[PDB]
Amino acid sequence: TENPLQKIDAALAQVDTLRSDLGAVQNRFNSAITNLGNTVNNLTSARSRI
Amino acid sequence: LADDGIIDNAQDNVNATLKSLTKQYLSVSNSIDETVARYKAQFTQLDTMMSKL
Repeated sequence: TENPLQKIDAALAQVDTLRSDLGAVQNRFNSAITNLGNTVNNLTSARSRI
Repeated sequence: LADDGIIDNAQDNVNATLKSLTKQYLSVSNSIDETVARYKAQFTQLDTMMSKL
């Protein structure tokens, strides 16, 4: 199997897309965590206020 | 290390986020103070009405 340059390009593209997926998952659970924290603090503020 | 750097923007966003959270903490603190004031006023009312009885 010749033409290793395109395979190196594919490998670096794989590295880049793994980085992109890692960041996507990172911000995904960051959004989930901030949403659940907002829910928790809103619930406790409503319970203490009333 | 410059302003455009990822670390400097990171710490700028960190301080902005913690200042917004400090504003939220102030809001929660004043709500806590008002609720505690109400509860303590009613507790003093309970103490007075138990002293009368």
